[PDB]
Amino acid sequence: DLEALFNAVMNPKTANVPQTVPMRLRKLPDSFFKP
Amino acid sequence: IGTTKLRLVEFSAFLEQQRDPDSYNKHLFVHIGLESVDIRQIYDKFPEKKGGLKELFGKGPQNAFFLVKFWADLNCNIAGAFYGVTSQYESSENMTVTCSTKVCSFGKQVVEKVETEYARFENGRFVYRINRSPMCEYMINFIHKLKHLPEKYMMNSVLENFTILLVVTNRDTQETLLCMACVFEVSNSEHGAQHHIHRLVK
Ligand SMILES: CCCCCCCCCCCCCC(=O)O
Repeated sequence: DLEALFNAVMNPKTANVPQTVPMRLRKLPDSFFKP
Repeated sequence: IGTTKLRLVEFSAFLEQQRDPDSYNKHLFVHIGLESVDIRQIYDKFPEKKGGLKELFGKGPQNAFFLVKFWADLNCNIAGAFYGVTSQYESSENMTVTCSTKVCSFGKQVVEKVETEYARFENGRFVYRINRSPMCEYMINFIHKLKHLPEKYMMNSVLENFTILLVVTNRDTQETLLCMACVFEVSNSEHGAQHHIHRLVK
């Protein structure tokens, strides 16, 4: 759902979200995170 | 962004606020108008069901597929508020174009907005223009909740799992002229909204 995504970042303890590989840890160009 | 068959000229998401009947404030969230990206590294973030991104990249052409990273400008207040999106495509050949916008959460399609639009001859080219296309309510509600978030790093963590898929079809052929896979962060810059364009491969 929507709020689950938001609650996850607000309160780390009761976080209920599918674990995924962070974007920063994938095979992506160095310029992909440089604004 | 674009091939020799269809070029993207303008993309814009905005909030328009009407003060009095003669005064309008417009704020742009993102606007349009580098190294390549392995499309396998991002399949999980977009729908892979019947007609998903894996399917479409096989279908071709591979030069027509793009990943756009947006740094969104969320620096605005929030009556008479209009949430919109403007887009424009230019071609050298006439067509009946179909535009697909999928709002996705954790790779799951949340809402599809589908639009059919015809060309108009302009300066020896064929222009397709969606003017002030309403943002669906999920999107308005989503923007609102990002704003209630105290910190502009919390926003980033949340946006990590939110993507937009934009696909332009030739309605007669069923050929893809443009695909844009959109990834999202909030702007840190004093210059406002920014973007990186990468083509997808592999
Ligand atoms: C940080 C999130 C801000 C959102 C960035 C704007 C994205 C442009 C697409 C808006 C969705 C239009 C499609 C629809 O609502 O049906």
